[PDB]
Amino acid sequence: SFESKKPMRTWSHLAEMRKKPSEYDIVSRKLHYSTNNPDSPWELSPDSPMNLWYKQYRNASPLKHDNWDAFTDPDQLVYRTYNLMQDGQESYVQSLFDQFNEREHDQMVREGWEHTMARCYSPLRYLFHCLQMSSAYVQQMAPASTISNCCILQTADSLRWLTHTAYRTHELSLTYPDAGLGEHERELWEKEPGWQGLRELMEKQLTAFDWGEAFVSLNLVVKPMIVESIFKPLQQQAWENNDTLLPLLIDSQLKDAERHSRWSKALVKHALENPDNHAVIEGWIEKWRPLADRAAEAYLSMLSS
Amino acid sequence: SFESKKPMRTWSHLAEMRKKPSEYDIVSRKLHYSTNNPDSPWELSPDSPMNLWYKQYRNASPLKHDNWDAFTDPDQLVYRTYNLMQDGQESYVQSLFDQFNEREHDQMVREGWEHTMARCYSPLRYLFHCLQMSSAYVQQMAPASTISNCCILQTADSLRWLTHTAYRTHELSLTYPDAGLGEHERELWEKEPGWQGLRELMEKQLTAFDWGEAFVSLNLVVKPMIVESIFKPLQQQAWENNDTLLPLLIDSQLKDAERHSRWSKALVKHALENPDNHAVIEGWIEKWRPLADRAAEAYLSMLSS
Amino acid sequence: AMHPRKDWYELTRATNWTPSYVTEEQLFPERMSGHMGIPLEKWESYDEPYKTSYPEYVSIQREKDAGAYSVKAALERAKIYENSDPGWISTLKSHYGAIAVLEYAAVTGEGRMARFSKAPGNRNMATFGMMDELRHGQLQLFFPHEYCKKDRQFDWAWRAYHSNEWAAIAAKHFFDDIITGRDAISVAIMLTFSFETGFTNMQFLGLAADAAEAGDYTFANLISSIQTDESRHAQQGGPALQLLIENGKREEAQKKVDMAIWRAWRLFAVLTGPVMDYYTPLEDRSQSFKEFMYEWIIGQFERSLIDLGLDKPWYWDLFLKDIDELHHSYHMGVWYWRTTAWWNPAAGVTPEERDWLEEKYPGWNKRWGRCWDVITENVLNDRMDLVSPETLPSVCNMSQIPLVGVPGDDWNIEVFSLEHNGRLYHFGSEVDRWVFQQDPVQYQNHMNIVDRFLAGQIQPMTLEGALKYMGFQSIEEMGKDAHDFAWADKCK
Amino acid sequence: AMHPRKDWYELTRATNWTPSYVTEEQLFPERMSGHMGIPLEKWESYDEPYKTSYPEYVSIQREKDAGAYSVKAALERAKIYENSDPGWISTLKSHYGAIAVLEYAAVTGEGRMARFSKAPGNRNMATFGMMDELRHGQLQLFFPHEYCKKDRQFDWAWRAYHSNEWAAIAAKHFFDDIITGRDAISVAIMLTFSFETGFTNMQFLGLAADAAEAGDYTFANLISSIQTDESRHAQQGGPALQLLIENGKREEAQKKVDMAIWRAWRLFAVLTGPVMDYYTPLEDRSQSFKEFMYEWIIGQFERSLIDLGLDKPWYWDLFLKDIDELHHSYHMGVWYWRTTAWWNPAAGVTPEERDWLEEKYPGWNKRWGRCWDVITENVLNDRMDLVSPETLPSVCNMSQIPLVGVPGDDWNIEVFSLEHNGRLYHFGSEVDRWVFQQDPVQYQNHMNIVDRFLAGQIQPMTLEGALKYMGFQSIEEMGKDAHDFAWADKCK
Amino acid sequence: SAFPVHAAFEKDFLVQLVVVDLNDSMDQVAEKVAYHCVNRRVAPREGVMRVRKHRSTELFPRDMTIAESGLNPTEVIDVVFEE
Amino acid sequence: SAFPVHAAFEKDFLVQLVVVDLNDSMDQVAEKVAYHCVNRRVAPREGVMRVRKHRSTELFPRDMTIAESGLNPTEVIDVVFEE
Amino acid sequence: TLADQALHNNNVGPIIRAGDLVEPVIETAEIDNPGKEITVEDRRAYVRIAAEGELILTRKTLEEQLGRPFNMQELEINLASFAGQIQADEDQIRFYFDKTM
Amino acid sequence: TLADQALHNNNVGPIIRAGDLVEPVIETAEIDNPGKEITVEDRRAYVRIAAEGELILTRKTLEEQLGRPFNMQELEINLASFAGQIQADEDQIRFYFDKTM
Ligand SMILES: [Fe+3]
Ligand SMILES: [Fe+3]
Ligand SMILES: [Fe+3]
Ligand SMILES: [Fe+3]
Repeated sequence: SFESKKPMRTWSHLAEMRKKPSEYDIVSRKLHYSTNNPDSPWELSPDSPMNLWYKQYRNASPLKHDNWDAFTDPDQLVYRTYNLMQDGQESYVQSLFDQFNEREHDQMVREGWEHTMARCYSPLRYLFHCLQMSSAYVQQMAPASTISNCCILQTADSLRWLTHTAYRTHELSLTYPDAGLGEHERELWEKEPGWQGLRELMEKQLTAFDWGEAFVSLNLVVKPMIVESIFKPLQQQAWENNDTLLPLLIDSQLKDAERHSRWSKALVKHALENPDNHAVIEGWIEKWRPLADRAAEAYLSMLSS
Repeated sequence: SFESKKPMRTWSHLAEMRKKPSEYDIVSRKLHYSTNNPDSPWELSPDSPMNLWYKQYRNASPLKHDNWDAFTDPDQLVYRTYNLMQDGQESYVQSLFDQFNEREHDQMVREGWEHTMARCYSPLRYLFHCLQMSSAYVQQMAPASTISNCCILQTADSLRWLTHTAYRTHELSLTYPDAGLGEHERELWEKEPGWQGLRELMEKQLTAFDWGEAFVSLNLVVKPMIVESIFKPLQQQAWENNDTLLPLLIDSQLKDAERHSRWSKALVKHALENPDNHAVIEGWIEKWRPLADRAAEAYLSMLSS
Repeated sequence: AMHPRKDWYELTRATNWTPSYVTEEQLFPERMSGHMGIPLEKWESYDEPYKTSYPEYVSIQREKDAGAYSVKAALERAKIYENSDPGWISTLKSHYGAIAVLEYAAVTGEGRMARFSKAPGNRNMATFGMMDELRHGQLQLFFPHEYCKKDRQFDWAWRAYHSNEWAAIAAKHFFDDIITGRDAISVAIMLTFSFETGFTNMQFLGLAADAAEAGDYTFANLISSIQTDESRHAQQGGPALQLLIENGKREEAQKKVDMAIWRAWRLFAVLTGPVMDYYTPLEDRSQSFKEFMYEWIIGQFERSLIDLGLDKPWYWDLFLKDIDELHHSYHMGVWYWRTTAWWNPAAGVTPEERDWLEEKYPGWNKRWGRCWDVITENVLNDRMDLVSPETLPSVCNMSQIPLVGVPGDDWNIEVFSLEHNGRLYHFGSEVDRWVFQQDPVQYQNHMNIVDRFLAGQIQPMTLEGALKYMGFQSIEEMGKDAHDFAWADKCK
Repeated sequence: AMHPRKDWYELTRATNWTPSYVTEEQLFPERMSGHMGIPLEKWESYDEPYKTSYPEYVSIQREKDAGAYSVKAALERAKIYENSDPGWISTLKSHYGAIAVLEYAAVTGEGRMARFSKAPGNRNMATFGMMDELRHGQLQLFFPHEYCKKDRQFDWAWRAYHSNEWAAIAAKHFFDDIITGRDAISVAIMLTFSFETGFTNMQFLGLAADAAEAGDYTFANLISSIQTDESRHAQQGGPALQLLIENGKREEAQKKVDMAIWRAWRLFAVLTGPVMDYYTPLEDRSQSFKEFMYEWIIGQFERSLIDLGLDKPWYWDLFLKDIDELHHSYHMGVWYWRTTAWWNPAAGVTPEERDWLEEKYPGWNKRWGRCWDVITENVLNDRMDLVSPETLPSVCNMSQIPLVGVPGDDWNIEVFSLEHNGRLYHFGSEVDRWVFQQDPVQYQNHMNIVDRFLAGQIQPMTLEGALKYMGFQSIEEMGKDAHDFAWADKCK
Repeated sequence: SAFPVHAAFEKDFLVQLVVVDLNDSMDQVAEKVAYHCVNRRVAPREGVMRVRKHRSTELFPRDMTIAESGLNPTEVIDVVFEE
Repeated sequence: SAFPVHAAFEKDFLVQLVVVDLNDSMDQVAEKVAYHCVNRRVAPREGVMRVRKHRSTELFPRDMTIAESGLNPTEVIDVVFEE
Repeated sequence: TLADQALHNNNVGPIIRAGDLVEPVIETAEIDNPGKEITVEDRRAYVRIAAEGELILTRKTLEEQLGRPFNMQELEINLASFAGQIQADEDQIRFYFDKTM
Repeated sequence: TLADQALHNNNVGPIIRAGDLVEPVIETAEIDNPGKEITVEDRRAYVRIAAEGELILTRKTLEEQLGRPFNMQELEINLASFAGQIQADEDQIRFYFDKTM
């Protein structure tokens, strides 16, 4: 029998909130319907290939929680506010490019710095694209839309960094046409020893298909390692070589990185509400840390030589 | 007798354009009705005080042209596009303030630079406010709306610079509380010898009530002098004293200044279509140049000591 | 990190100094500044209550315009021009013509303060005020522009202020008096306080409500957005007034407010009165003109005037009575002389409208109804010669508006005359004559349109000659009945 | 100075490398990537024709949303909900329910490409594609939200995809098949090319035209803005298709397009067909559903398909005939079983509407008109029991939509059946059965709603049991006639 | 002899410019004002039309001319009905 | 003996689920299908209702039962009129 | 005398133009002014919101009721007019009268 | 056969949604494509603009017809769909077919 019920002030799933649903709540929460039916994530044959993939790599993950949808981005970003924020930051970066170019900044760098950039900076486009691809993977596998949304924005941020790197590689090559800038990055990513630790780490991370292990390895191991052992040391080196643009550029990128850290730590906190998860997360961290450390070491020694 | 006539595609005064009227044309052209009746600029008693003022200081100006309304801002700025442009530039400046503050930039300046800032930078708020007041005067007296519009935007730019200066004076005083920052600028503007040339120049310029002489003295003499003898030397001094923020800030301000130069040169060109004007403009320049030069000299020697 | 505005705001207005190379009076001449002898140091206590700063201003004003233009663009195909009642279209025509280029003139009022005000805070807020009015003038030229191709009367959005059309002369006499024709402090008091905190709400918000009821959101959205700027820059008058009162200039301040309110009232009742009670379709009339007056002028503005320490104007009772009567006669005058207007006045006197009029103004039918009965009969009987004038109305030497009274059963009309320097002037009220007497040099040699007609300046000295003088350029431009008299079909 | 995009664009997509620490096939597994054995180096020639870059994207998308939200805000008081024809309101309810959470699912289609596409340019454009679909899902949850307080049926904007309501199962079966349930290259071809360059124009632009005629500019403005993103990210399919053809995979590519177009057609004719030819008030019907089909699908999409080097699908003649017939029967099925829908279907069969139907589909009255005659009679005679079903329609094992035909004078209906692994399946067309045969493991063990009903999964096994299974939560949520049958008053 | 006056007619809503003649009688004045009023905005009625200085109480004798009235050009007059 | 079939009725627009009985005759089948069709979407008419496998040409004998027909559950049948 | 009674009020508060700020401001007025009756007059193009003598709107409450990040200065986008004198800072806006009529 | 004739076209060009770009784009299509007949179908919510085989829109012409500064990338704000393949750069956008039906 069907009762009469009044209109609700918000979605049925939010109607029990005490607080007035925010823009973020209204547009972000509980959107993955593919988690509703354990036997059939997607509305197809229960054993269709993508159904088997999700049952194995999402549903069966050792990282477990009875309410992933309750996760909340501490920054509560939606598409609209992300673009407002990033238009501000990217507009500022583009203005730095413009003004520093007017002042012929690149001609004033210390002798040979173009060679260090060509070796240690421009091939970063491969690394950042790996982070982009990987962020996209976590997005599609994550068991809650509020989690996936952080991953979408993270994927876009990775492309942002990739684009910064592409623009600056080309620009630098205009002042320094004989350093391989824009020409040899692929060879360096494939063959140069300083890049081999990073490339091995990403190739393997990109084949960690469990959503939980993908998340932990990408965001808790790889990305913090890139902050401490790549971004920061590059700023230090730039200072010593009279590159005053790169430190400012990296500071903008570091804002994105710190935001990724914020949602990541927020998810961990939500995940630790289940005691079993502590061991699951530590084990993945322990498993991936060696490769990360080796990646950082190879990179730093290539940088300091 | 009244004929029938068809609707026009634009304002009656623009209907004879060959080119399709732009946004700029539609919203900027031929808006001062106070130039229509030579005997009565304003719809009052012909000899009302403000009518006498305009007849004397606008209509009777020695700077003459039979079609001032034909003047065109080379940048064709309207309110809407000015705000789009300046939100970009000011947003970038505000982001520089924010990031440089994070890096504690001000602690890293060369020993004693705070004293040079306190003496030669912070009192600039008086000078920029003088430019603001003066720009406002030319706005209200100019014989064409397209001229007045350039003056309105110029007035707002002057306030922009004033505000930059106020913000940075306060900020600097937080790191350097014992330099008089935010406390003694008025005394310095009134009593310090290095400011006396500037203050005498502005007090006199602000009492040049003829619209033509106001324009020439402000935009052709004073403002270019501020660019060459104040803005640029400050950047040079900042570089030698490890102030990397000020040069970037001044570069943004210099964009505004160069824009003021652009419309100013455009008006001169329009004015020179009347041969008589060459002598009128030169004579005003010659009349005001001495005071400008003396202002610059006093300032530069205060700066280099 | 950034520092909060409260921590650095003071330095933005720390801009007063002691002149040495010219005198204070030379830098701030009384005729342009209006400081009334109050020394510089005393003005440094002026504290603008609605602050902004440059970075916030450009950021926020960018957002205001983004929305104004977006809504206009999205609604281009709404058929407002084709589907609206003709009286609504006339409301748009009259609004844009009376307002667009006037907004641009208001830039000079704000510029007068930005240069000649002795208050540092005033000079900065007036700089933002200059910008706001630039915005308003540009919006209200841009918005009607697309309609030029549809109707030459929309050309008046640009042309009105360049003409000698009578209503345009009435607007210019008033606004050149309070905006562009007086010293900085008079502007602050007469324009920002007296006009911009009371009367403009009538036209930009009262009218917005009607526009929303009429389903014209491009227009409602525009004018309400414009009024958000006004709410900020109009707050320059209050502090100036308080400062004047604290420095012993209460009397002078009170005189300025008294004069500005009355002049605003007379003019704004010739435009907004007819719009609200006649042009706007009956079902779109949110409130009557009088009701809006009591909300915005008596209820809001008056109370604010009292809170700042001033008194009700001496003419208060005269004003209240006027609100019951003036605009009904102004409407009749504008409609009967419709051919001299650049919009098409709606008569607004169908029976259903007359029932509303009677409710809103008990007695209306035994007064103005008497004239409309005669007019209606002439129309019904196709005697159109009697529905058009063959002479000129007599015109106030202050307001520049026809001299009117109450017609019908309790007929009452009064002209207040004055000899001055061997000339005879006539005024439509005691207050209007008083205004003239407060500052004769402002007004004494001005000639109203009818003085010009009698002095031989309008050739030929005929109704057609006056129309060409008023700047009309084709037969289509001249006002006619909004509905081509179709309204008579409901008076059978 | 800045350097032009053309000068640095290549480096943004110079992101392919040769894997060493895992194999290429491990990095790009065929089940997720769908590269069909084509090596990495061959994919480096993929050239996306509608490019953008990060700085431009955030700048421009900020402007798109500023306008979408501004228009919504300015029109809040337009009375759309109260003043619109109920059939228009149902159009909104059905649109938002069928689309909002599906847009969010499309993010995963784009993510599949962003990670698993071997083309560097594809992976970047899909990153912007991910963002676009996030935008679309968020807009189309935010926009209907305010109506929750007015009508529980708007709760379905969020709830539809979380339910087992039959139409929602039909949408999910189709979209999980082309968006979320296949490898990156199948997505590129089946979603970005096949679905997003043809069919979505029907719902987001064809419908926008109707919405504009209906005076709902908040909605028209929204969906047309959304489609500007689609026009960019949908351009990922073309290059992928050309690359497949150049590497000898024409046959496989053609099979993917053939399958996607048909599946899209069946589903989109159950939603958009009834909206365009029945729910939308007669005077707001810009063009008929068939006319829009010929504009957008035959005229635009087909021609584009041919330009890229593919052939008309083998079923082309079957498709053309279907356009004349399918949706009229889908509409009848949705209306007669209206209680199972989360919107209120309008019958749309008043005489004036039937004249339009006859013009647009000669013969209509001698076919579907026959059923509507019987229905209309029952209503006129207050026999409502005969206007509601007491059993279930038989349902296609592919499309998940009732099995239908042409009723009336030249009755023709056909079911296409299939035994497979000891099970009997039924399909509504030859093509639908063919689709199943192209990839049985995708479909073989799926049970349609009626299979579930017969297998005891729906308890109680009654029409009320099925309604609760379908996720309805109150009496108000279930569909009824949009006008409460008021339309019968015009059939006298 | 062209003589401009401003005239308010009984029961009308405004004052208008009416150009009369220096040698017109008050009866002829009343007539010229009435032309622009009666049957336009004012209903016709029985009675005698009289002329008086604006809001004055003393009426002008019906046969008196403009020249004999002492009225100056551009002064205001009322046209009212004998009571 | 509950026996589900999918049935298309002559001149209707769809196929529906009708649950008949294993021991129903073709005449009783026709009746149960007709319940969900005639007077709902299909106009009543004179004549004899016959049952046949979907789009088959051979009709089922009127007295034959479901069990004797060889029909399996969930198969499709048409209900048409003798011609 | 309708005018005296119209004049003898102490109503203060924002006039909010039609748009997304109307309901959040009404709600905010109610929350941030406990023990004050909030009156609302709806004119479609704008809403007149008032209390007696004083009306506060805090940024924090307004952000909460609006449902998105909000800076006090932004209210100007939608504040079409107001009754009372105004006192505004980064944390709130206060509408108030000095006198009591 | 209405469908064959519908299929056998070579129409290319932008579909511009309702807004400030409609008329400027129509005008621009006419100017930048001399000797091509430009066809316009008005559906109120959008306008379908086409020519045979190829249709160019240059940034320079569009800026001129729009009356305000304009960057080619911005067309995306109003380009709701398009017929033909697309080739876009900082200077113009070209709609075109490879084949001739
Ligand atoms: Fe204004
Ligand atoms: Fe203003
Ligand atoms: Fe989408
Ligand atoms: Fe899409």
